[PDB]
Parts: sequence; C-alpha cells; structure tokens
Amino acid sequence: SNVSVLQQFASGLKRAKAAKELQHYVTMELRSTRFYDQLNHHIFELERKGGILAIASLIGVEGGNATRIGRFANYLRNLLPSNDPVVMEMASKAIGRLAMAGDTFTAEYVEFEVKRALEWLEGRRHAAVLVLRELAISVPTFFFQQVQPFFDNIFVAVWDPKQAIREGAVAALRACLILTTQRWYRHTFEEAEKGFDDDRIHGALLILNELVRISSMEGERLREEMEEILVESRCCRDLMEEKFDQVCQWVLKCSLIQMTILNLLPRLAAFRPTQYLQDTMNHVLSCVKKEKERTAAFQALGLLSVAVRSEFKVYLPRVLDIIRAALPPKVDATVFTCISMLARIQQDIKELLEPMLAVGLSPALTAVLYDLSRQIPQLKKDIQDGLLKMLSLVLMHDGSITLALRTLGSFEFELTQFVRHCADHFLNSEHKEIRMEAARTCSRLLTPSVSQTAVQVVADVL
Repeated sequence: SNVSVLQQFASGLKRAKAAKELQHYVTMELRSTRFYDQLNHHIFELERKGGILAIASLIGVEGGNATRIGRFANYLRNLLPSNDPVVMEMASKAIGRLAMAGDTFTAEYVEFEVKRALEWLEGRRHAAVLVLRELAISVPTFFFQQVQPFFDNIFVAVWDPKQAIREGAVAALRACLILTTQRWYRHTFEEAEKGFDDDRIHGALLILNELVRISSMEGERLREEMEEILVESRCCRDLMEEKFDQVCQWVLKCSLIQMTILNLLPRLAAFRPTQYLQDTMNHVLSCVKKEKERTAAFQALGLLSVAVRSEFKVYLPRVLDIIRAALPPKVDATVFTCISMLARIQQDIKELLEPMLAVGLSPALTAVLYDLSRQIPQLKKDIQDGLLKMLSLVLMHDGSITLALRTLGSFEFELTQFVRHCADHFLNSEHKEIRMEAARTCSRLLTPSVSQTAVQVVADVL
C-alpha cells in the first residue's frame, strides 16, 4: 500500500500516466494517509505533470473537506506565479477542480487567488489569465465579486507584445462576458475602438469577435454544430467598416491576422447580410489557395453560405471547382465539414460525392455524409450504395477498419452477407478493439429477426 502506490506515482511522472492516476484514484476510492502526502510533496518538489495529475485525481474521490484544501492551496499557489509550459494549464485545472468541491473555504480560496490575479495583470500574465478562466469556469459566483477591476486590468495586460497572452485574454473576456450576459459592454467596445486607432490588429479582432458572438448566437450555433461533425447592434456599421478596411488593407502584411479576419468575417456576415459580402467572398477565395489558411477559409465559406443563402448561390461554381481539384489529389477533415455546411444546391453534390467516396474512410467525412443524408434526403440510396461499396472494398481485404465497423453499425443500410463476413472477423483477429467493435456491430446488425432463411444466419451469428 506504501511501496506500490509510490511506485505507481513515480511511474506516472516518468497514456500510462493518466491510467496510473486513475488506478490510484480507484484504489483510494475503496479505502496510508501520510504516505500519499509525502509522495505528493516528493513529486511536486521534483515530474510536475505526474504530481499535478496525482493531486487532481484524488479530488472528488477521497472526500477531503477542510484539511486537504489548506495543504493543496500552497501547492496550487507555488507553481502558479512562475509557470512552465502546458502542464501549468494542468495545474490551473487542478486548482479549478479543488475550488469546485463546494466547501466553506471556497469563498476564501478563490477571492485570494482572483485579487492576486490582478497583481500580474510572458509566463506570469497568461498564468493569471488561465487561473481567472478556470475560476470563471468552476465558480461563477465567486468570480463575479470583482468585475470592475478585472476589466480595467485586462485592457492593459492584453496590450503587451505577446501572442500567447491574447489567446488566454480573449477566452477570459469571453467567459466574463458570458457570466455578465447570463445574469459593461459599452466600455469594452470603447476600449476596442480606442485600441484600433501590426500589434493592434489580431488583438482588436479577437476583442471584437467576442462582442460579435455575445450579441448574436445565430452565427455561433452553426460553428458549434459544425464542430461536432443593444450595444453591438447600434455600433455595427462602423465596426464592420473598420473590419472590412483591416481585411482589405492587411492582405499579406502580418497568418494570425488572416485567421482572425476569416474568423470575424463569418460572424459579421451572419449578424447583418452586397459589396461587403463580395469583398469577404473575394478574400476567402484568395485565402483558400494560400498555405496554412484554407482550413479556416473553408469553415468561413460554409458559415457564409449557411448565413447568406440567397447571396452565395451565385458563387456556387467558383468554390465547387476548387474542392473537386483537392479531393482528386488524395487537411481533408475541414473540406468535408465545409461541403456539409454549404448544403444547409442538391444536384451538384452527386458529382461531388464520387471524389468524397474516393478520398477514403474517415470519421469527419462519415459524419458529413450522415448529416447530408439526414438534412437533404434527396439522393439517399445513391450515397448509401457508394458507402456500402467502400465498406465492402475495405472489409474484403490497415487501424481505420474499426471505424469502418463503427460506420457499418452507425445508421441503416440496404445485410446478410455482411454479418456472415463479420462473424469470422473476431475469430481470426488477435486485436482487442477489432473483436470488441466487431461484436458490437454484429450484435446491432441482427435486429431484423416466418421464413427459415434468416433464422439460419441469426442462429449462426448468435
């Protein structure tokens, strides 16, 4: 209990680390109290990721009410002020998980960490921004006690010459705006307008994207659905004009700016939908060919096609010629999601499905085909026949085939030879996941249970 748990904690620091932490949590849930604290101090003083996982895995499993929080507060505050790379985000997540217990000291431990978070507002500012984001995600009541000083500190802390600090500051401002709008916007719009008039480009774009997303959830719902597969309404013309001027001027001046422009163009097109839409379509058509910019450009084009349904229909032949030259060469994950979002224009996909079936078996393309067969049920048998032919060519003859079985049992098809070919798959394969998913899909495929020709194959597979 003392040597084996310490050996597992040392092996977690040196896939196996989270499994060892989960095994230690499952061993502590069944139950040596000082040996775990000594091992935690030895792993924290040395390394940091395994100790943070061992400190975070025991929270919510053992049941430490008051004695564990006073010991964990010093270990959470020691690494937060001077922080290393992304394991510091794991330390911030462990602090947010320790603050999410629901104890009496949580009103004292959070406000001591939030008021110090304004002391820093670059390894110190981004750690405070991540701590504020974790406190807003964990404790929304304790994070609303100091709202006047945080908006003044983040307006000056995000103006520093850094790239990684703005990605945390935008997330902290979005969590603060979500906590404000769930139960201020004019001062943030005034600060974002004063910051704009190449350092003050992408930060101002990310500051304006939060105000564009908080006022209108219609443009955000399409991006939230495609990812699985007053204040801003008044000053909307000048902000869109400044965004269009920044997109047209800074064309090839300064990667992050083009990505911020492609992210802000779809929300601005969905908020108010012909010259600005033509300039945004021209910018997306110019940025689709450039390197490291086509993944956001395809999603922005799909969002603008879902928003401007009547306006983008004249631009149907320009994009459809660009995708058909891309699939024929085989980064292919965003193209299927863009082709799925462009439909939500039905007869043009039947010539486009020939290359999409020829690209290969992937999860995003299968989800796009499922969403296209669910939303647009015009030609469902033509897609299902090609999917069945691709699955038969895959399973007739290397990793992806598990997902092929996952697509074989996902939705309905037009299947007695498949269950006779899959009833020998787990008898030959020595892999665990192949046998597991094969049994999982052929137990679902047997659901068409007074003719004695299906009874034979049902009895055979059973």
